[PDB]
Amino acid sequence: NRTYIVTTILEDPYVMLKKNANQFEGNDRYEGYCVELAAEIAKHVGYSYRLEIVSDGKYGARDPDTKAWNGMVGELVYGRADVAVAPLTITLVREEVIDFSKPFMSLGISIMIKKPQKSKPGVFSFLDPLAYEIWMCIVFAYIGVSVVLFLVSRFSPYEWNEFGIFNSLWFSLGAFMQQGCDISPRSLSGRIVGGVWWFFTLIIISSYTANLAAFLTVERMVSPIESAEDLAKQTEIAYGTLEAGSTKEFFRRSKIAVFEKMWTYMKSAEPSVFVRTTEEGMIRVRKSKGKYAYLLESTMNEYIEQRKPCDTMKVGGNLDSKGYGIATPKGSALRGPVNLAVLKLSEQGVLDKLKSKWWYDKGECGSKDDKTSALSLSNVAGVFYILIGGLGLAMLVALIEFCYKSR
Amino acid sequence: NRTYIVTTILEDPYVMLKKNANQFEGNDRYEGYCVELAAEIAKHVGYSYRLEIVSDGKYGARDPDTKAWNGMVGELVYGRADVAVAPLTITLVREEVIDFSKPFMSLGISIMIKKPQKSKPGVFSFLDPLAYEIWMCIVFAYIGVSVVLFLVSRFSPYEWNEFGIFNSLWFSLGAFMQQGCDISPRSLSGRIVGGVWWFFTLIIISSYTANLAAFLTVERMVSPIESAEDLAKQTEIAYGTLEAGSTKEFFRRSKIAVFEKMWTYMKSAEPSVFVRTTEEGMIRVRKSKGKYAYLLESTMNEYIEQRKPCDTMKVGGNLDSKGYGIATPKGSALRGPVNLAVLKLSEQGVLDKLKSKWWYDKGECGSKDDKTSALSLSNVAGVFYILIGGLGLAMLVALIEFCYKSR
Amino acid sequence: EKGVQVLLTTIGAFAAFGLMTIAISTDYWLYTRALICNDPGGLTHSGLWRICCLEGLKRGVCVKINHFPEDTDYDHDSAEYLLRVVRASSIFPILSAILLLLGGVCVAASRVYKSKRNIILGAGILFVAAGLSNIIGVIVYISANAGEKNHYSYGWSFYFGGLSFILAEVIGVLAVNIYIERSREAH
Amino acid sequence: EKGVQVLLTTIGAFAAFGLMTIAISTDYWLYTRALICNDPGGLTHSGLWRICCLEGLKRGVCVKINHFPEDTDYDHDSAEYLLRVVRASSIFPILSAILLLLGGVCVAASRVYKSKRNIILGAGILFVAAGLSNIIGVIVYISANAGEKNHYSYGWSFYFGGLSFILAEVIGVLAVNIYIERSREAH
Amino acid sequence: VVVTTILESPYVMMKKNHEMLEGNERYEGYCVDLAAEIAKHCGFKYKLTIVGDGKYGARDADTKIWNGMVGELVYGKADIAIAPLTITLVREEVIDFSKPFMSLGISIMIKKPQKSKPGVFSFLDPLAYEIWMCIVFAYIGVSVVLFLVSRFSPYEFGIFNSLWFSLGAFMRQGCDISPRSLSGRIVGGVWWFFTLIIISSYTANLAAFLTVERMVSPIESAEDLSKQTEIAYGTLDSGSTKEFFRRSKIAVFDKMWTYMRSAEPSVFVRTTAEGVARVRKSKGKYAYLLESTMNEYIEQRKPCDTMKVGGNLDSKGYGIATPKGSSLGTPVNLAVLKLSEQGVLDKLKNKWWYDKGECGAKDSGSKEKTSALSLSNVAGVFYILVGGLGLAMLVALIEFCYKSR
Amino acid sequence: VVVTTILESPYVMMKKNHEMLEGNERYEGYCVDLAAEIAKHCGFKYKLTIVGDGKYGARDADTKIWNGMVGELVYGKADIAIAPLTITLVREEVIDFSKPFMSLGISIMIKKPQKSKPGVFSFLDPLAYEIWMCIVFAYIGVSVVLFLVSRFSPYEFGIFNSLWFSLGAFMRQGCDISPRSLSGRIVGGVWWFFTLIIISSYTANLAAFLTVERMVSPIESAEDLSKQTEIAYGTLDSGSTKEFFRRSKIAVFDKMWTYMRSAEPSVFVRTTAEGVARVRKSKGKYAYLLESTMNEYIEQRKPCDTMKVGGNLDSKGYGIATPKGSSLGTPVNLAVLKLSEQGVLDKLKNKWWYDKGECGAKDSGSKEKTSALSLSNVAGVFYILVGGLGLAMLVALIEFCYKSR
Ligand SMILES: O=c1[nH]c2cc(C(F)(F)F)c(N3CCOCC3)cc2n(CP(=O)(O)O)c1=O
Ligand SMILES: CCCCCCCCCCCCCCCC(=O)O
Repeated sequence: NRTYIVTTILEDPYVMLKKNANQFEGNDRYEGYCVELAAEIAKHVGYSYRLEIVSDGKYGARDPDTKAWNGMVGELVYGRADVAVAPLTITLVREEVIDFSKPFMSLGISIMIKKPQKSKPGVFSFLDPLAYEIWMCIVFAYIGVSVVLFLVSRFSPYEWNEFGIFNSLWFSLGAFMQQGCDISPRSLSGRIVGGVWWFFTLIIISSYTANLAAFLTVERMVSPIESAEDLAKQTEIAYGTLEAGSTKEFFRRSKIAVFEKMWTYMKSAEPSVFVRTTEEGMIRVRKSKGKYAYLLESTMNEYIEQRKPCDTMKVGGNLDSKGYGIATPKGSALRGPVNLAVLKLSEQGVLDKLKSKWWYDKGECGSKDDKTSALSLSNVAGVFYILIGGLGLAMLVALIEFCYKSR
Repeated sequence: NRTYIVTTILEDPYVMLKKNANQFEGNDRYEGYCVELAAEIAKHVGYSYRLEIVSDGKYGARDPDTKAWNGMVGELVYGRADVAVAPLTITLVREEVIDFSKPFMSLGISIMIKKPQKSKPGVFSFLDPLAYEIWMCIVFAYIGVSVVLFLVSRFSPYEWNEFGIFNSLWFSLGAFMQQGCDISPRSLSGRIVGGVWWFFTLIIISSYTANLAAFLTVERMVSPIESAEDLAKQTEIAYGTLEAGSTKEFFRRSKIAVFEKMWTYMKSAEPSVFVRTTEEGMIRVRKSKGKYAYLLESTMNEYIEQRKPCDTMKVGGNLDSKGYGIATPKGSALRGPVNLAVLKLSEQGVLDKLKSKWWYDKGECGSKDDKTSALSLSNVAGVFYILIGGLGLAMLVALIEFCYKSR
Repeated sequence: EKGVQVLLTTIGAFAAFGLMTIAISTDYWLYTRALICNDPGGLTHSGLWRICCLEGLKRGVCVKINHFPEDTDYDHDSAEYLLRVVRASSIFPILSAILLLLGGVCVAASRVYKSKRNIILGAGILFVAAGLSNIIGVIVYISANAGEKNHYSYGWSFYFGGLSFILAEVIGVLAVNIYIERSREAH
Repeated sequence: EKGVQVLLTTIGAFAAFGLMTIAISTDYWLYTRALICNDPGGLTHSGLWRICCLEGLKRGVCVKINHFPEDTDYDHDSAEYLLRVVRASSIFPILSAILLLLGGVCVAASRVYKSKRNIILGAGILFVAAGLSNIIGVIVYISANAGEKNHYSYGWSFYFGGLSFILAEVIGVLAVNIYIERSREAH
Repeated sequence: VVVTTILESPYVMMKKNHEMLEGNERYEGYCVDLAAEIAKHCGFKYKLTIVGDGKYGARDADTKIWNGMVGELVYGKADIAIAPLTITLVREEVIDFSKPFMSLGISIMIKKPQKSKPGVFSFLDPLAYEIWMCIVFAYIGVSVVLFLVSRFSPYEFGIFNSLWFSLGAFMRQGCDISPRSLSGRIVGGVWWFFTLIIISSYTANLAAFLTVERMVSPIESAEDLSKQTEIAYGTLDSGSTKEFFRRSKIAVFDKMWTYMRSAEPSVFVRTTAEGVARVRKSKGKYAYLLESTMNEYIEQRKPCDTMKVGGNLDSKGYGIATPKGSSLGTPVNLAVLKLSEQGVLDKLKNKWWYDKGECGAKDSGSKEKTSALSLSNVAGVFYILVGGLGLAMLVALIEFCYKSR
Repeated sequence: VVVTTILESPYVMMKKNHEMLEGNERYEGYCVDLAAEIAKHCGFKYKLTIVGDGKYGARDADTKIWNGMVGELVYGKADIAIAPLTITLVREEVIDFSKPFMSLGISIMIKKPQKSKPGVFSFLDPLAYEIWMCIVFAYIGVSVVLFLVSRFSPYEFGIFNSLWFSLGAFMRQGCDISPRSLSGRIVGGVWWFFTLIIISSYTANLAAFLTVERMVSPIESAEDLSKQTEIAYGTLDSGSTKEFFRRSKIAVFDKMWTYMRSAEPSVFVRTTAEGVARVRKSKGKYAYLLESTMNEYIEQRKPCDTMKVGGNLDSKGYGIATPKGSSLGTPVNLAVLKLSEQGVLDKLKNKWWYDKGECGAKDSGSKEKTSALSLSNVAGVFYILVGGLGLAMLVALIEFCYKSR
């Protein structure tokens, strides 16, 4: 027959001050997952609740010497608050001094990486297999071959042939494309020139095809980590963690081989992969362009993935399994009713609906959602543009040839 | 001031009966690594030795209930023999009851696989990228295209052209090889035929080149195990072990992850990878054609690799480290001198010389000893043979054409 | 000679027709292990219509092939249903045989009505079309045998069909050349 | 016109020679980071003979290139020693300039001794050979710059050499055509 | 103390050699080891007691009575339960659960993708269809431009011969005529370069396709799965999954329920083995909805041709139960958290799911000896060829008849 | 008891923070953990003690005194020595060693192979030189056969034009004339098939080369290193390795000693760091000879540009020492044997060498993003082209001058 004081913490989306904070006061000033969850819990239990924030602004913990509980756990143990509706992890030490409910969320450690963006292949990417030096030297060698052919085919007075400079250019160009023309050299000198040019073109074009094949084959065998083991084995990618937190606890006290190896690499690194705050890790992932992987709670990873900017993705399954729960003091009367309400809401789908609402519906990205490896028009666009430009230039040159011949 | 009884066991090359067993008696009837080592030890210590064999024909071991030592260890403990010059492994239990010397050989568990033979690529292996069905259907489609071209180019009376059946065959053949001929169709029907044939040839030849590239690229990325971890990760290769022996002891009592996994796979398999005897394992490796890997003592693996047949190879380093030693009873006077002699021989290189002699110099294979991936004349021999045969057939047909026209 | 050319054309037409009928109705196209007769299976010489296993107590027992051992959209599932329908019907080998028969009929009728020369042209067209139908038929047959390292081999009905194709093309060439000679003579 | 053709040939020869000499003696062929001037290195415009860094207190300081920062068989180690020797000597660009000069001399001397027409042919041959030497020179230069992701770029001496090649080939064509006209006239 | 339990692999399975020397080791599994470990901390003696019925607890409407291991606990026959019993409200109102020792949910099982039989016209795969259409458009345009240039500004090249020249250029066959004018030669040169690049690209990407195989799952979630209808949806005839879909108000699962009710024949199965079999034989046209633990277990079972996709559509937990008021409840509740923090539960999960995996790692073998191309790979081009030959014959006869009159 | 040791990583090395709470934790290493384990087994207290004279135990000829850890043990300063002390005859005549806790030997260190700079005429690599010569022979033969056939059985094809036709066929360029007779057409068709196969093979194997890197070590043993002379040897100027080569009777090591003595400049180095640096500098022209454990340690340390090759040339062991008549030798021997049987020494070896490894595993990375081909890859064909152009010019001038006479 009284109002119950519900402690809480400020952590998006669980609880966060509303935009019109000044207009509203008390419970109506806050919005989030846990305020609505507390509303539903109160309705199922039929108790009136006044919401409050933890002064320490932090989750429970015991000072080593003082042996004093801080945060929400301290508020509960010392009688300050009756209930704690918040992302309070279930742990052995806490469960001893407070009564947890059954989990309303299941989570774990998860991997956060720079999002693989839709790369633009690049106009004139069809030249990538060969360096621009090769292409330009090809052009200049073409000019030289044409000139030498014209010379060795026309200088001798006894012939004055069909191998003028223009037709020499045409023959050389057709030779490079492996498309013969109406004329072939008949002299030994012209035939030597043609032979060396032919050999050159054969080697060059086979090299182009082969290196393009290599490019595409290598792009076709690239596999993202998709897991911790893939992350662990490779050393190219640096994977960090918050310096202080249960994640470091998990990695230090981990008997499993891969997590022990991850700790070995994290402690033995320079610059320190670890970061002071989670915002630091997120910005570092975004800036480092795939060189950084951040290990953190799955829920925050999902929320961030749904926030603007949309340049971050969660990979793999959760490494470990934990759970958040509603906590009350030992000997309280609300423990059983609260646990039953949590289970009721879980079965009814209320919690899933709230998760979707506050993680996805409110999501700036707002997008839950074609690997083929077939070449697209973007891969070969430059050659189409060259074709169109050449056709236009040909029309223009025909127009010039027509204006010329006016007499 | 007496002869010392030296116990021993029969195990190649350590000790083995000489070919002329009947002619010789005493110490002279045996030959091997350990008889000469015993000779050298006696010379360095200056004691006369009578060589004998262990009746049990087995190495030391303790019966669980009886608590009786068997084999050479029993001989030493009970006073039957004074010294034990043999491949007697140094172990904790044995070292308690007998005095081992410093090792004269270092060994360990090692891998034994079917030797990678110098495969003959195969004459007419240049057709492998395409099935014989494709080749033969190509031939028949060539005939059909030639006939249809001749028809659609010559049936109309208004033309009676240059597209006879022989020239149609020639045009089609040149089209397939992407080598034009002196004639091209001028009608719509002939040009339709030529176009479809051209498309066919383009696709087919690109497919041949591409699949050959795939073949060679895949043959170029194949890596043999070269280690236990490579052996462990893959499951294609079945790797066994002797059912009874220190190898099974090592794999069962192994805290290391990879050896525990190896035991898990060995126990959980059907048919049982394990074998009763080592000859069984060797023959199984030889027959199974790379499907079997046998784990055994390094020394036996090296000896087998040097015996005829030469179809077996050792890969990787030794998994664990052990040592053979010369053993004497507790409180014996020969312990110190024997240990000093063993070390003297090791520094002088006597033991290495004996190892080389009895493992390699006597080796039937007798061969201690070029990866390029470049194509060899064996890879493209069939096309050269076709060339030579075609030239011969051409000379023969010219001869026929000459005999014809006699009038 | 014109007469011997026509004789060769007719003989080749009849030989090709006989070879193709024999190939269709002999059941020795393929040799393989099936498991329809007693893991790897039992040796059996399949055919175009029925499969006959030659190992075990079911020796000389020829059981019909079904061509539909799975579930697919009968109306229009995909190209595989059409392929299996064409393979089951075997309309292309039968069409080749029919066209060869008609070509032979036309060639024989050319002896009478000797004034008309387009008969030989029709015969050549029929022979060439028969060859094309044969090619489609063999491509369908080979494609439809693909399950998805079992050794297999081909028998003498297969190679009889191949001979039929070759002779059909040969006699088509001969008929076209005959028509050309006739037309030139009338000029 | 013959006169203007000869004038263009001579002007082009002199322009190509000037461009090539300037390219050889300017030190703006390559822009890159070297670390010879203050990990990645300091911006510097290298050349054909000396390298000049433009960052730090060593501004405007041009230090000679060595072309031998390792140990190799001086007599005959491998093709790399020959490549580095050719790159250091730069005999091919110099040869192109020399041949262009000789071709211009021959063209000018053709005005006198106008009876002799093989002078223009020799000039054209010299121009074409000069172009070929230029091509070899640039290939050597580019190959010898390969260390074994450092951004680099080319300057105006490089492109001056390219212009020299183009003009040399052009004037070779003109000289050959002039010789052809002369020979035809005498016929 | 006696620990109730149920027979369900890998939680309980008869020991390999239980027939001889059964002792207490006649039963082995994940939950047996878990019971041992927790009773270690609790400090009690435990003897396994599989309830005679194989049913997980449930309550009868008319009788209002509890049957199963829950009945064993509530009625005093048993002192503790260790079997995988999901935490739900109705069972919690009568007994006290512990904190979950594994968390799970509903998941999708699909047949592992395999190399499908190549289709006719798979020779076009290395290039996208838009490239092919643009190639055709470029052929038409280049032929037309060459024709116009040759007619307006001549120096032979009609539209027919222009098309022939362009086609021969694209197929690397040359031609009997080549342009003589600068404009026509520009057209020819750019066309030649285009053909070179395009054909090299085709060959290169075909090599890529043929040297590394890359199989992609048709479905990677439940949304994508629900949108399409080519694949059918399976749920056991009676279970918590089916009831979850029945009661669900989330849009996607409402759609899934609508589909499953309407779809014919019955997508439901009477047993899990039936669902896995339907998945394994339906050649990738069946997707079974089940629990994540069973799916993961099966993924390492022979013939090893099925896999789990996506995440989990619900959240559930397995919790070791005790009868209400027992002294064991608190110690076991603390024990589960102790094991979770230490890593014992993870160790057992790996032990009974991944270790003893009849399968291997994510890739036991890769880059297998590539197979020779088969006629089925290039049959479409044969069909195209023969059709073109027939069309040529028909066109020739048509011209013959028209020119006769 | 005080355990003598010595400073040589990774066996003894100063702790990350040794000034703070130095205690017994100022030192860390493999030997430290080993001493802990064997003191636990022997039930004794141990306090570490570095040796005053760094030199490993040795005995001066004139003085006849032992200087080092051996001196510490024999003269009562210390009871036991847990350090990488090699077992030797002279060193055992005064102290009692244990059974080896690691076995090692002389081994070869080489610079890690890396992509070498492409050489001119590397465009010929995909095909063996024998194929190229047979191609030339086939060109000559086919041209000659075509000439003979055309001359003897004409239906244009002289030797010159026959060679031109064959060359144009091999380059996929076509010719201005084609054979008209059956024999010439047989020759042409077979040559065409040959060219098709050969050029497809060249392109395919080049794609293979450029897709996957496959580096091969120049040497894989001492014998291979013994026969050739291109690579230079190397040992510490004073040590057991140099003596082993000096006193050896095995032929291979006798040859090695001959080379090492004769070769100028001196191959010997003063320190092992000097040897590793010289290996890292010579870009694959230096091979160092050292103890296997140090070689592996270095191979697993950055910059990670060295490897061990081949098997160990000798056999040696490291053993815990103890003075004659003491009481610790007998228990420590059984201790090391027990640790070896259990797997402890293997665990520590893996944990100090492989784990704690700055470098990666054997397959650290693969499938490197392929690079565009560079002019240096195809420069030889440019040189060939320019040389052919010059030769053509020279030939033309020669003809012109000849006709001028
Ligand atoms: O007992 C001995 N133990 C030794 C141990 C090591 C190491 F194992 F690294 F600790 C080393 N070297 C130090 C670095 O360069 C290579 C090896 C030398 C040792 N020596 C001198 P050696 O007589 O020349 O062998 C001894 O005498
Ligand atoms: C990249 C080089 C291409 C440049 C093409 C430009 C066209 C030049 C054509 C010049 C022809 C003039 C001479 C006609 C024939 C002759 O007199 O010998």
